[PDB]
Amino acid sequence: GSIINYVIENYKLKFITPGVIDFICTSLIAVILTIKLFLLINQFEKQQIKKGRD
Amino acid sequence: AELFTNNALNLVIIFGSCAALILMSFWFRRGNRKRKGFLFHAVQFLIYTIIISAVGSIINYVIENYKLKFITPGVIDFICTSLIAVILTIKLFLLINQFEKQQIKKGRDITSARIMSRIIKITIIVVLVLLYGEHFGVQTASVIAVLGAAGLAVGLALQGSLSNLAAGVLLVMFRPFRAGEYVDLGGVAGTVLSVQIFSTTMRTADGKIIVIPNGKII
Amino acid sequence: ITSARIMSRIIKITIIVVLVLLYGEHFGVQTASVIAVLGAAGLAVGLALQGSLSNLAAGVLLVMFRPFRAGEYVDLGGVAGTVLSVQIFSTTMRTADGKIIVIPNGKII
Ligand SMILES: CCCCCCCCCCCC
Ligand SMILES: CCCCCCCCCCCC
Ligand SMILES: CCCCCCCCCCCC
Ligand SMILES: CCCCCCCCCCCC
Ligand SMILES: CCCCCCCCCCCC
Ligand SMILES: CCCCCCCCCCCC
Repeated sequence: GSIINYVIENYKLKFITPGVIDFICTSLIAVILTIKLFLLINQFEKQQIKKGRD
Repeated sequence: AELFTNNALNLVIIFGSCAALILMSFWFRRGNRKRKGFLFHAVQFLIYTIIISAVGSIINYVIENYKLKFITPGVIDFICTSLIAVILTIKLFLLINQFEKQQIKKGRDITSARIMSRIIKITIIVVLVLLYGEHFGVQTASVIAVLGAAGLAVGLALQGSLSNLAAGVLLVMFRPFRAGEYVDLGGVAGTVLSVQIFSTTMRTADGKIIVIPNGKII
Repeated sequence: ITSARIMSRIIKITIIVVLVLLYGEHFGVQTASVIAVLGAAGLAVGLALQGSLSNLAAGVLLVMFRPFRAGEYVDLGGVAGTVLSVQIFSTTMRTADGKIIVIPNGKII
């Protein structure tokens, strides 16, 4: 993502602004954090139900 | 001339943002396959704000371009963020009012639901000033200290209810007793009818209902 | 008149205190020692108002969750009687003897 950021530092011709890319790059990874982190909690709940908990 | 070379990306989202609203807006008109809730409303507000940011700031850049117009950059930025804040209040008040209507329908008393709505209105307004304390009006060190003192006072007042909530969570997780089990919770004995968030209801052998806060039980 | 006069004075004092907060820097001066002393005063006031805030929260809870309603015989910790009304800070019950008892909501909760 920052490789493309540097690619842009290079070809400034593209109207693409550095700020948006940095905002998107870190924003995208955050989303994966939620989706990835929610799965484990849901998986943990499934095991808890299996163990015998109400 | 030499300014459209930077607006191209901005116009891309503007057109996409404008089309995004139509797709989601017409979906609500055409029934509701997914749960309505407040998630869709937040997206609507979240998509609407981008248009203001995209095109409000699009016009901001338009001005960075034609400085001829006496229009000053500061006012536009103040108006752009100020306008979106107003939509936040109008949009956010509707859901709370809608929630109150459902509560009345469910069976809750008018005063029971009316009091609940007022509590949300006061808390929502307090949060709104926090998010726009600097932009709107002013926020000084004395103001911050007084607001922190008020928050501390509120937190100290709500100590009992939070303690009861924590005790109820613990009683739900660890089960020293269950609904239908004779128990003696500190001088009171009776069949347990139900464990709730703040208190549990037991029916003594005599036949009377007793409600005990969860914190005292724990 | 004294009931309303006292209420007006309380608003005057609080409104003035807020006015200096909003113009402490522009008008006069606002130093770090001044900020610390004002924060200490606010903390003292908040600690003093702990009981009233607790009663308010308890009353809100009693209004939301209804362990009892106006006209229901109850026993709120050693006192029993028909419940006449639940208010913000306290509720009024009338014992079977015929006397009125007022109990703070926090103690009830
Ligand atoms: C440079 C920013 C200074 C902010 C000062 C905040 C002071 C908060 C005092 C809180 C007292 C309870
Ligand atoms: C009706 C009362 C609503 C709650 C008001 C709380 C005020 C706290 C002031 C603390 C000052 C340090
Ligand atoms: C000073 C404000 C403190 C507010 C604390 C709120 C805690 C809410 C816990 C969840 C309740 C269901
Ligand atoms: C309002 C606070 C709710 C959470 C209370 C603490 C629960 C901790 C459980 C720990 C189990 C190992
Ligand atoms: C640069 C701003 C410094 C502000 C310092 C505030 C100190 C507050 C102390 C509060 C003690 C209770
Ligand atoms: C002065 C404080 C008023 C609010 C008291 C807390 C009410 C929490 C209700 C939570 C219901 C789930």
